[PDB]
Amino acid sequence: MDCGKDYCVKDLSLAEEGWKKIDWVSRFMPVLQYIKREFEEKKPFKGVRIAATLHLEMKTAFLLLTLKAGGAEVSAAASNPLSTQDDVVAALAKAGVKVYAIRGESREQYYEFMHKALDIRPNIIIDDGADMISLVHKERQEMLDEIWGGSEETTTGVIRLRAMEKAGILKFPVIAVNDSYMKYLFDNRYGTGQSTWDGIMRATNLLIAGKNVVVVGYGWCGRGIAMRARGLGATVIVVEVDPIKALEARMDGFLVMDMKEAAKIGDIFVTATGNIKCIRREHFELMKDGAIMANAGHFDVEIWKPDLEKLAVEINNPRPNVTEYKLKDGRRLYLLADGRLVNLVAADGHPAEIMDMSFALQAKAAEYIKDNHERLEPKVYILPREIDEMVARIKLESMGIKIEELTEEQKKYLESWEHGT
Amino acid sequence: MDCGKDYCVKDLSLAEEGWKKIDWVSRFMPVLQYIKREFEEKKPFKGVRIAATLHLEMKTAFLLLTLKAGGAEVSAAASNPLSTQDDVVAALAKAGVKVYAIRGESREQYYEFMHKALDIRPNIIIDDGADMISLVHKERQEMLDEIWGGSEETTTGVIRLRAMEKAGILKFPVIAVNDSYMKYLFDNRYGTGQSTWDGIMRATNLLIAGKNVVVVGYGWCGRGIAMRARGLGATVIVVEVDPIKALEARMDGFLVMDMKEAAKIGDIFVTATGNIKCIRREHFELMKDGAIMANAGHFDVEIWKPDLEKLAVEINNPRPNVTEYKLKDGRRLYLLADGRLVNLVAADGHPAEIMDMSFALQAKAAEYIKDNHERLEPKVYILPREIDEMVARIKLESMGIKIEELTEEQKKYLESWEHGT
Amino acid sequence: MDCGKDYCVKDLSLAEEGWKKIDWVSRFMPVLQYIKREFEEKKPFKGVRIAATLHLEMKTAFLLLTLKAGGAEVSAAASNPLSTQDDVVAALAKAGVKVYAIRGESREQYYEFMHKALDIRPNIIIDDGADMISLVHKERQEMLDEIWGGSEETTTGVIRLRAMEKAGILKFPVIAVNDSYMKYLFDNRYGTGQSTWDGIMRATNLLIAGKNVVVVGYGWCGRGIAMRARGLGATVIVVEVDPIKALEARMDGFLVMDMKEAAKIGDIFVTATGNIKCIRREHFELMKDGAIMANAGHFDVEIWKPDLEKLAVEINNPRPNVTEYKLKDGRRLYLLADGRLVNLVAADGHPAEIMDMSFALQAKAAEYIKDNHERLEPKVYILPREIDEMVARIKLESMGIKIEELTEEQKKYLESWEHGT
Amino acid sequence: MDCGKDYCVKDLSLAEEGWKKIDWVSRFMPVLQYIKREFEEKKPFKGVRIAATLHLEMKTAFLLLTLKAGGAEVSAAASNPLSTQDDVVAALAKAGVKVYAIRGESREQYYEFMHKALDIRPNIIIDDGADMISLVHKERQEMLDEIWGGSEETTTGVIRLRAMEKAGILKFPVIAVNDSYMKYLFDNRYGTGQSTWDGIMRATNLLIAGKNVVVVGYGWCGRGIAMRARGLGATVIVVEVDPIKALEARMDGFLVMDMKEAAKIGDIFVTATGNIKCIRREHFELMKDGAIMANAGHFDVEIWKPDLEKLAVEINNPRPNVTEYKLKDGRRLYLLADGRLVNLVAADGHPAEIMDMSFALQAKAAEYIKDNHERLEPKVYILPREIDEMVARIKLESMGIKIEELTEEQKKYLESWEHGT
Ligand SMILES: NC(=O)c1ccc[n+]([C@@H]2O[C@H](COP(=O)([O-])OP(=O)(O)OC[C@H]3O[C@@H](n4cnc5c(N)ncnc54)[C@H](O)[C@@H]3O)[C@@H](O)[C@H]2O)c1
Ligand SMILES: NC(=O)c1ccc[n+]([C@@H]2O[C@H](COP(=O)([O-])OP(=O)(O)OC[C@H]3O[C@@H](n4cnc5c(N)ncnc54)[C@H](O)[C@@H]3O)[C@@H](O)[C@H]2O)c1
Ligand SMILES: NC(=O)c1ccc[n+]([C@@H]2O[C@H](COP(=O)([O-])OP(=O)(O)OC[C@H]3O[C@@H](n4cnc5c(N)ncnc54)[C@H](O)[C@@H]3O)[C@@H](O)[C@H]2O)c1
Ligand SMILES: NC(=O)c1ccc[n+]([C@@H]2O[C@H](COP(=O)([O-])OP(=O)(O)OC[C@H]3O[C@@H](n4cnc5c(N)ncnc54)[C@H](O)[C@@H]3O)[C@@H](O)[C@H]2O)c1
Ligand SMILES: O=c1[nH]cnc2c1ncn2[C@@H]1O[C@H](CO)[C@@H](O)[C@H]1O
Ligand SMILES: O=c1[nH]cnc2c1ncn2[C@@H]1O[C@H](CO)[C@@H](O)[C@H]1O
Ligand SMILES: O=c1[nH]cnc2c1ncn2[C@@H]1O[C@H](CO)[C@@H](O)[C@H]1O
Ligand SMILES: O=c1[nH]cnc2c1ncn2[C@@H]1O[C@H](CO)[C@@H](O)[C@H]1O
Repeated sequence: MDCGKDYCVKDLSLAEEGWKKIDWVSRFMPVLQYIKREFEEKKPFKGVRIAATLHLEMKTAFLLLTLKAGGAEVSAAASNPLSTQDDVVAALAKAGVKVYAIRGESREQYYEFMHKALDIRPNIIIDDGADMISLVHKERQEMLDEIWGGSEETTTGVIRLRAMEKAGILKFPVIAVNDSYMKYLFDNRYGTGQSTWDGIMRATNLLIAGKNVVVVGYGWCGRGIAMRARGLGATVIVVEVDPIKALEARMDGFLVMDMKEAAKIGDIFVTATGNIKCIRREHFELMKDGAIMANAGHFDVEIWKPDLEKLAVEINNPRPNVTEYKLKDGRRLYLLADGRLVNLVAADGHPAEIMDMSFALQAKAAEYIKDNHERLEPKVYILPREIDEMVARIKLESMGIKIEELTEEQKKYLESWEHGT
Repeated sequence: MDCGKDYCVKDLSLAEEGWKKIDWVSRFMPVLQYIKREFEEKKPFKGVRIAATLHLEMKTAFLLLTLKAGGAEVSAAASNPLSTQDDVVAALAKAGVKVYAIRGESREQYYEFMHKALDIRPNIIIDDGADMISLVHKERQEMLDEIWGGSEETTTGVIRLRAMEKAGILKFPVIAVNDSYMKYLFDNRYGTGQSTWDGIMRATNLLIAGKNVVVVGYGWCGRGIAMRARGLGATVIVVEVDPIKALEARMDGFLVMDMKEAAKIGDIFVTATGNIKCIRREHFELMKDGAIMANAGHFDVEIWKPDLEKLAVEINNPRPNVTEYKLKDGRRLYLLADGRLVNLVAADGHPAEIMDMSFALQAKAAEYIKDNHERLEPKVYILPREIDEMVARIKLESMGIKIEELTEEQKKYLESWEHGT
Repeated sequence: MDCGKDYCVKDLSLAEEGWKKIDWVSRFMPVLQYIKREFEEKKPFKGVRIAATLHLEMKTAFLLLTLKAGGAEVSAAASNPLSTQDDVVAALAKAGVKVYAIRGESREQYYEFMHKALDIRPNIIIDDGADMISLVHKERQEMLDEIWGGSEETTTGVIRLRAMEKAGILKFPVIAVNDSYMKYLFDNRYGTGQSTWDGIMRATNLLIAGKNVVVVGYGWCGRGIAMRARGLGATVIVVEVDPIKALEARMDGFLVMDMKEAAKIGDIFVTATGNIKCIRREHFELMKDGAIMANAGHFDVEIWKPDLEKLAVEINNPRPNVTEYKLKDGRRLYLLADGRLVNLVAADGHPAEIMDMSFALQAKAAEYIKDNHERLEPKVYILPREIDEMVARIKLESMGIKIEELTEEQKKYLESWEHGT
Repeated sequence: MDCGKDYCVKDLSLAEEGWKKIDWVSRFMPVLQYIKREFEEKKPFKGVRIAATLHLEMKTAFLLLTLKAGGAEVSAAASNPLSTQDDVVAALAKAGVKVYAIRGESREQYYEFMHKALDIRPNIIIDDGADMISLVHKERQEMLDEIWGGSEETTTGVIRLRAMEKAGILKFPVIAVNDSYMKYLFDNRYGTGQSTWDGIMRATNLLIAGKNVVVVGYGWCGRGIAMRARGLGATVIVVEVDPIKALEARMDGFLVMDMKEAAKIGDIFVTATGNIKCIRREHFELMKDGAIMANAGHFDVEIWKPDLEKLAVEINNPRPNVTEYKLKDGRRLYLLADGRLVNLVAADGHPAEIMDMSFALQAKAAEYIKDNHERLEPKVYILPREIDEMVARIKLESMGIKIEELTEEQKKYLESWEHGT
């Protein structure tokens, strides 16, 4: 309703509560605070314009204000129509961030707002899922030479960007922030493990313990979801298409079976494949009455909703973020968060300390593009490992943890080859 | 304020949303559904009057409607001023339950409303914390002879009632529902373990993994909170006064230390003692900046608020359910949910499937008083174990689990002595 | 071969290695060391004669030498023909303990040696499984009036003694050492959890992780076996006849099914029921090729060997403590330790620190009978809880652990009833 | 000493018991059985000569017999003097494998025997630790041109060989078997995790629950040892020099601290660094009386023995595989297995099912060298991932596990970029 040239938000008067959310989580993001203190002294982004597509909650807002405190002019659009937190977005507009996002946006508004954030003519694109980078190449080619580079936050976006590189139609360098150690080993695994179950408990008020929990995919996200489910008392069943990862899951104490077999016995289904149609018609037909389904991957195509809609004679909404599909035989299957990332739609996303480390890497990626975009080709690059090591050492210092250091004798010993028995 | 002779609630128009919540959780309470079916067929509480003091959310409402469906006239009052959900109690008033409760109500309203609930002149009293049973004994002795018996839901209430029995002031029989196997082994341990971290994550959006979590008390709630804290990645420290339970915690993999030593290193403190002043001035003086404190016990006297108030130079409110106490040296200590039951005040309480089991026991305890009050004494009794076994068997059938049965040969072997080596 | 009036052992020349085993574990039994220091100063067992039936390994030997250091004259027979460690027993004979035990004893030698230990005419009988107490009543009635009392170490023996009491034919008081908190919460649960898997790994050199482990019984032993199996990476399936314990196992994250269903899928079967014929013919007929079976209960009647012998066309012994039953269709099923307690026959029994606490209670039980046998009836008694608390406090002191103490205000608060909201 | 031109073993009569052990573990090695079947049908190593340096127990023997069954002439030498099992190597000599190994052999015999194994003039060298590959390069250059290539089994050996490649002294290609997915993710983590505690329990008979377990190194072995220590009830502390891995350990629930601080509080220390002098004088000076030390790394230089010797006033041997170092103040520190690979020297090594996977990779690496040596360079290569996938798929079939397969639609989606929101 408060919609103009410089922003489009639901209600500017929600800003006071948004500021409190941003201030609260920033108390627990020491790595990004450390970087912000530097950005304020050196203003490395003076004159630089930055367009961002991220999940617009209070940790994201602190990243954007950090970039703004480094002197950047910043625009923002939502990365998912339903992950936007309206009060936080109101606070970003009052701060001078050109943010275009209303929670519950239509698909068309999603793209209209993404285009409005692009109007800033960014030198740097910060993206989560690669929609903005894809949109620039497909509908806004008039500004590619202005773009120094982009960065991509999540696995599904990195896969899209690499296919763009393979097809030769990527036109500027992108940093695969998702591919950094301090990202996928912590965000994808520990962050999703906690916040997926946070979201599922919040939407349902159901018991995890003594449930058959079916985790589809045992990559970084899935093994984190499986680890925390087990930690909450569930019997965990893992579905994989990779035989090495299936054996890993067995060795971790989990049942491994295929999707039809898992569909007969699961109580709670969570998808984390990054793929399309992992759960479709013939799986829904086998599910027990009252089964709960949730998706943790980036796009809502992992649980195939049109198959659910075709099976159902009634579609009801008994709770916020719970869609009920009632089948011909009377069975009711429940889909959480409309099949979209359950941690960000039913809850508050990853915890503050996790996003601290991811978004610290995003800030260093943006600084990396600024400094090196002339040396880079239109390809997908990974940040140098020294940036991972810097982030880890700042985190450990803020926890009061001191680790052993290699002695010079040890350094020589590991580089040598004559010291056998 | 919508308050007639029959009810007193915040806002009757909220009732539609309370019904949805009640309908939702009831789909996942099979044991109580099974009991509700029989109560509707046989009407065993026809002409019986029941007054309840419970935490007034969804699952409590389904219990109260189950009793009413069995013929009972039911009155209800809050067990904690801040656990009440205003939309659920609006639905209960519309349904004919004489409920007197407003979220946030004053202590004076808490007791005024408890008296209004008692105006029904009950035959059975269902209590959570033993205030209502204590109130009849202190201010409403004119209806003691009408009361068949009471039932107590929680560990703190059972302790009070056995102290009343030891003192000779208990005037009618009391069923200690908390002492049933199907209660304290499931509700107190598995329920509290999950819902305590539900509430803490909900209030703070902070990471549990890699935190020092201090759990005070290693009784049934304490070991549940510890089990799930560990399941979520935390390093757990247990503080106990019972030496056997301290050893149990060690063997279970936890650090054990006293409260001063734990105060210096904890990031998150959770009390589960049912005692007074477990965490007090000298502990607050030792905690790290940004320590987070939560109480899982029934009364908010475990973390001693007045000592935080005396220590503080400012008291701020950065989030819902987060009080900030700022000390002279700039440290900020955070108290969740005002030091009250964090699972019920910052979240939705125990999961539906847990309360299904607890409240099935409450329904049966009410039936047990109806059928046995004429041959019970003014003492504290425990439900016969056949009822625990019935609740467990109904729950197992609803899960599709079929267990082995003792053969006659095995029963005779277990009662013999001549079959050694 | 070295067999006389005062002892019967395999080889006296093994004593030097037995002494080393006894000295080693005694370094890690501080509670029994504490008690031994007292026994040496007060000699409370001067003139007292003690007959013991225990598993004759090096922790048991230290208990017996502790009793001897208190001035007791001590005899000993094995509690299982196959748990005796010949070198330890040689060391006991050189110390003056009248020990009659050879590893691999026949059933008849087992009883002939048990009778020889009885020839001491004991005032106190220390028993594990209740064979000696049963033998005295059935074949050695000429010495009952000399016997002050007995104590019983394990669950299966306590069940036998209580049936003896119910039949009115128990003739002296017995202490149910197994029923003490510091016994079944630690020995039965944590001790058996570790040492069962110790024994199974040692006999087989097989991988626990990624196996279907079927635990029969979820009492104290079974839940300890299940907990450690899961900790070693196994998928754990629990078989129970108690619906409450079955639900507990579900809530702990384990699969629960009946024995036929478990027999089709288990890779490793462990029995811990204390019952007869939990695994019999129609379970063996469903087992996968190469299934491994082990028993942790006291008697070898839990896995019904005669059904295995009838099914097999060849019975082979591919490894020590592995019996191979080859079936008509070519399947091979492996029974460990001849179906006898796998932790004590395939390995070294419970770890030293666990037996420290159990055998400390056994020493205090013997001292309890000495001091109170005149006040006691021919019944089964449990040690007073103060002895449990003493043992726990000595253990905690030896670990360097200090616990919180209740303040006087807290003591009053927990005994009060007027402090509600 | 039974030593001809063709073998040198302790005692040929032990062979019957070695065969039983070999036959036993082979029943549980399905992947290697599958490969053995093909090797016998196709005889791909006919006329090929193979020299191996491995830990000579049962599973190693089945690998060597598998190679021989494929037509190979096989020689073998010990990878560690104290990991050799004299009965197994007796069976290998009887079978025609030219094995030169005695348990406890001197360092001079270790190298003499390695030279005897090399007297076969091998075409393929299979190594564990890279001594044999290092020995050919330093003392036996007269057969470098006959050698097709070598394979390295372990992390320490791969480090040495890549240092030889970086220095230009490597003269023939080398397969880093340790770097295969089906190796380091299973062998190094799950295998070492189980067999390290197998060996420690076997040597000490002490309780793991409620101990402070210090794990030095959080690589693949270290995190396996930590995972299973926690699974057995211990409080685990990780010591690392890598800051990312330190953070991983925290998030996994473990305390992280440096080695001096961990030295003061550990009860059990386990090194898994592959480095030198991780635990040294100043740490021994800080440890508690009765601390137990064990090494899981390939060379016994992680716990620095000479510093214990200088600190000690007595060195005693209270148990097999337990050295006692008594210090001036009476403290006794215990070193297990002489500081060598505790799983192999104090127990039976990794479980059969783990070595099945590792040694299946060795068999295929030997086949890979046979088929590709004419187009490889003097470099360190990793086996193609198709072989890892083949090993994992054979293992899954033998477990009865059927996993889902990527549809063609899913493969095309994973390679597209236009399908966003
Ligand atoms: N906050 C969040 O919810 C969050 C955080 C990080 C990543 N993600 C999203 O999660 C998804 C994956 O994250 P990752 O980092 O785990 O990817 P990853 O590639 O490590 O794991 C993907 C796994 O899915 C498996 N898989 C693919 N199709 C499958 C199928 N049909 N059945 C079973 N298994 C299948 C693959 O074998 C692979 O192991 C992506 O969409 C990523 O964007 C979400
Ligand atoms: N939040 C919920 O929904 C929920 C659920 C069940 C019970 N409860 C409440 O939780 C509390 C405990 O329930 P329980 O069933 O665990 O009781 P319990 O007696 O099982 O456990 C209490 C433990 O606290 C220990 N303790 C007492 N004072 C202590 C101190 N000063 N320092 C350290 N340890 C101390 C005691 O030794 C005892 O082991 C009660 O108030 C009960 O009503 C709350
Ligand atoms: N060192 C050891 O190996 C060791 C240590 C302590 C006790 N024990 C022995 O272990 C056995 C039990 O020990 P406890 O203390 O666990 O007994 P417990 O009674 O706590 O557990 C016994 C369980 O077995 C279950 N059960 C009985 N028959 C069953 C059946 N047919 N199928 C499935 N479950 C069945 C019962 O429901 C009960 O829960 C006894 O024989 C005891 O002597 C051995
Ligand atoms: N016992 C077995 O059967 C077995 C099995 C596999 C590997 N290994 C041996 O175990 C060792 C490690 O194997 P990996 O595969 O774990 O190696 P790796 O490199 O995965 O892990 C080594 C870790 O040690 C850490 N580290 C190095 N020096 C350290 C120090 N001074 N203090 C603390 N941490 C330190 C490094 O940071 C690294 O993370 C190697 O020697 C390998 O050959 C033994
Ligand atoms: O609370 C959050 N704020 C911002 N980004 C988040 C939060 N939680 C997860 N992600 C990010 O969302 C991506 C999936 O689209 C993941 O890569 C994750 O890093
Ligand atoms: O969601 C809930 N509804 C009703 N009661 C609850 C819920 N969660 C916990 N308790 C109950 O509160 C008592 C402590 O005062 C506990 O006994 C528990 O059974
Ligand atoms: O190492 C040991 N020494 C002596 N007794 C033991 C050991 N391990 C277990 N038990 C005891 O054996 C009983 C079963 O018959 C159990 O009660 C246990 O306490
Ligand atoms: O039982 C075994 N037999 C043969 N090799 C083994 C066994 N257990 C571990 N290793 C191997 O020893 C190497 C360290 O030197 C590890 O790489 C591991 O694969």
